[PDB]
Amino acid sequence: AGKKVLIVYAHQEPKSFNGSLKNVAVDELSRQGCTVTVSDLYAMNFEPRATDKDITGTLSNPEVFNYGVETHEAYKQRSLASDITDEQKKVREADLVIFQFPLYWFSVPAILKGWMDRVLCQGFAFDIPGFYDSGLLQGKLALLSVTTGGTAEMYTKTGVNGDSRYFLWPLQHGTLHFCGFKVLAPQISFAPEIASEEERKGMVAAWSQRLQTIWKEEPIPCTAHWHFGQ
Amino acid sequence: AGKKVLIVYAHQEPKSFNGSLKNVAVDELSRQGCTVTVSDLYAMNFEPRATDKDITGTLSNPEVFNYGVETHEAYKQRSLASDITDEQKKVREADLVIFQFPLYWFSVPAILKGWMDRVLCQGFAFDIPGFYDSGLLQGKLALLSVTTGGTAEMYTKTGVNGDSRYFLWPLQHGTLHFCGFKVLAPQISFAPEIASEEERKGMVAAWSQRLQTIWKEEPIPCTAHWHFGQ
Ligand SMILES: Cc1cc2nc3c(=O)[nH]c(=O)nc-3n(C[C@H](O)[C@H](O)[C@H](O)COP(=O)(O)OP(=O)(O)OC[C@H]3O[C@@H](n4cnc5c(N)ncnc54)[C@H](O)[C@@H]3O)c2cc1C
Ligand SMILES: Cc1cc2nc3c(=O)[nH]c(=O)nc-3n(C[C@H](O)[C@H](O)[C@H](O)COP(=O)(O)OP(=O)(O)OC[C@H]3O[C@@H](n4cnc5c(N)ncnc54)[C@H](O)[C@@H]3O)c2cc1C
Ligand SMILES: COc1ccc2[nH]cc(CCNC(C)=O)c2c1
Ligand SMILES: COc1ccc2[nH]cc(CCNC(C)=O)c2c1
Ligand SMILES: [Zn+2]
Ligand SMILES: [Zn+2]
Repeated sequence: AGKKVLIVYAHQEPKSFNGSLKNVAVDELSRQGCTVTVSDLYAMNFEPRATDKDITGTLSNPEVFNYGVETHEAYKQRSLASDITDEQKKVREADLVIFQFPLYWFSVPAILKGWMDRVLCQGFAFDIPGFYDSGLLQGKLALLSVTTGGTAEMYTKTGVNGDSRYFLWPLQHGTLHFCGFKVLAPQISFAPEIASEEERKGMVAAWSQRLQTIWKEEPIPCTAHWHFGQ
Repeated sequence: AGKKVLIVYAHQEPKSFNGSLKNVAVDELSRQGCTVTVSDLYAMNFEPRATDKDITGTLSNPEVFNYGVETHEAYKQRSLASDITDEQKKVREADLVIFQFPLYWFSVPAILKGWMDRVLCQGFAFDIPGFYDSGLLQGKLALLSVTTGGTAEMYTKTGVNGDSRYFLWPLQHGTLHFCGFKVLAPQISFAPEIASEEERKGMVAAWSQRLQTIWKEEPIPCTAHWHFGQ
């Protein structure tokens, strides 16, 4: 038995609604007997910028810096910065990776975009021919637990923001599926700032309730059809 | 001429293809007599993280930190960190804002995502109400000049990556249109790393050539249909 879960958390305030969702996930998964690790990006002051400091020692081409090539070579030569490799070890061992974050401009907050940019490097998360279905992190599950400022109605086909699946494409398909992750249906907690205490306590309970059978869930068919089709 | 242009540039290497696209933009707009400013994010070591350090005055709610609320109030009070206000001044004066960057996970590099998260704050870029066609940056034009690793064929409805327009949604609609920007058609320079010299020079000249008549262009209809069709 036993499963390992990594929660990559991106919120500045422990008392926030995101903080409560993160804490409920830790509590429930821990109660189930799961091995749980949390990467609290803001508390770690995680570096988001992709720079040459991500490679220790000497570059393979110090004349013209190419981040993708340098990190690919550094990964193979075990020469990546320790913050990056500390994260890859957590991801390598994880059976499920949960990303907990507030939607920032239809996407992840920059600190979490930086985690994706620097941690999921070529050789570790993908390569030729390991991508999408054959991505290097195949066999692992991933799930986006997002909170929004806009209401559910706003995120409908005819709402101003359009369908939620529209902004999910770059994250779910372009990133998670690309690295070989089987993607579980997103958990979207719509406009918690607006909601009442009851509705709030209700979205948290739904999440805690869903986590009870998380290992029984089937991955979504990560296709353009799923995100855009009828 | 008679126009102000801000180029927000996100690439670590001056000698890169992105660097050349940024340089030809400066050269061509400068030749036209336009006023040009470049925010070279990596050279500026631009801070991507949205933290409480972005507000220098008394917080409105020091018990529970809410970045959106605190930055909205700090904007009105003029207590935002100076790096944010320096960027807001550049955007305020610009008639056209060009974003020059390599696609990272179907989106902008984290350093540029941080610029969007921190610079486009409530009160400055939008207000509630006061977004989309009523956004605060209405009247201004925006354009994404993106480079990719994947080829144009990969970026089609039947390609592995799906149509390129799918990944532009969060950026063009969720961010730029949301703030009131008119969005000009994206400049996408496909897979310059695997292209031949003839092809690269060609992509650079195509961009330079396009800039010659940029002021005569009409914005795209930034809608779900334009992005997803059907
Ligand atoms: C830079 C930036 C860009 C943004 N862009 C977007 C965007 O693209 N689209 C969009 O829709 N939104 C956007 N937003 C809004 C953002 O997504 C929401 O503000 C965020 O998701 C709200 O989540 P939170 O955890 O911060 O809420 P909080 O304010 O922390 O919490 C909401 C309420 O829940 C209470 N609460 C906390 N825990 C519990 C609990 N266990 N039970 C009951 N109540 C609890 C809190 O105390 C509070 O009153 C953006 C915000 C910023 C700052
Ligand atoms: C973290 C990360 C995530 C990524 N995710 C994605 C993704 O989601 N999807 C995707 O498609 N790609 C992705 N990529 C790939 C990335 O988008 C490309 O590597 C990038 O767009 C290439 O641009 P460049 O400026 O770095 O090219 P360069 O490495 O500079 O290559 C272009 C070539 O052109 C030459 N050149 C420069 N200027 C000129 C000139 N004036 N005339 C002629 N030739 C010139 C250069 O010397 C070089 O050999 C990712 C890369 C990283 C590092
Ligand atoms: C090096 O870093 C990355 C990271 C994530 C990525 N997604 C897609 C690409 C490029 C794909 N290129 C080709 C020619 O197949 C990519 C590169
Ligand atoms: C969709 O774009 C954004 C961008 C920055 C934002 N800050 C706060 C909010 C939530 C307020 N209501 C809306 C319009 O969702 C927000 C939304
Ligand atoms: Zn997919
Ligand atoms: Zn739009």
